[PDB]
Amino acid sequence: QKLREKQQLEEDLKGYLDWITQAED
Amino acid sequence: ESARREVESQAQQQLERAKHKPVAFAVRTNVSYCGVLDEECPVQGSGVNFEAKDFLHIKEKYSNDWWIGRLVKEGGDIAFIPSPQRLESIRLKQEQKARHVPPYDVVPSMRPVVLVGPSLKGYEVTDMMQKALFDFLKHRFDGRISITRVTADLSLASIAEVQSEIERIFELAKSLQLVVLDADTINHPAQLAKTSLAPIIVFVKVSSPKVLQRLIRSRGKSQMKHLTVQMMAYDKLVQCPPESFDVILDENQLDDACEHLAEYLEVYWRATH
Repeated sequence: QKLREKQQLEEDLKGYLDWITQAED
Repeated sequence: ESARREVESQAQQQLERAKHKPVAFAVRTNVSYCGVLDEECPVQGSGVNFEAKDFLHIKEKYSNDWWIGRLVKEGGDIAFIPSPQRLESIRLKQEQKARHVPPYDVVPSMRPVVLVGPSLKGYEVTDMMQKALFDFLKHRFDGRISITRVTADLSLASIAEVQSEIERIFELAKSLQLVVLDADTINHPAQLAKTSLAPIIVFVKVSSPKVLQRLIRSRGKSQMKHLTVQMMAYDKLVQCPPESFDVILDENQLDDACEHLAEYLEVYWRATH
């Protein structure tokens, strides 16, 4: 439930992971 | 009198000639002062005004009671600044009317940029997320920035290496270039709060604990073991007051977090130049 939290988690995770992968360069 | 109109006139000629002199040193104030009221100011209306915890760039010395410098904020006009001496006078002439910590802390001419969070340094998530920002800065401010590592425990400001690093930071900031420190032992604002470095604390703040937890999982079993100390470090930073940090990188996109930090450092650069 609270499909907005789920959406938020997907958005933050994706962004922060890319942030991390960018440093892996 | 006549000899008074020459002094004031010349005092004012020293004030303008100093307008383009080098920044000798800087101070963080520990008290407020309303120079517009200070009658003894060498030049009526040229007294600086500041609240506590403000920064001042001292250009030169006028007399034992007055220095010449300016507030470190855009549109900071050069002015006469009361010395600790004169401030002590004022502090006592307001003491008698009611029926030791210095007014100033000498700090680096450019406040050291230091990163904290989202969690503990030494672990992949925090180390990499901060590494990405250091690389961005190395690029965006190339030509006027210095990014260096500090392995010595600055929060102590071995005690010899620490002193040597403090001095190195002062030297780096002397040229008014941006100074960014990759200090391994600083994971919380309070660890530098009682030093005289007056750093620009930049909090890399991950939105939620659930997210940070999953970022850690993305790193593998090895990192996941130290899951508990990274989450606690995160809780401590998050439980901190806003005023505890100078910049709070809130955005989940690296480039947005980078633009945020850059806008801030660009305002700082204008303020110090």
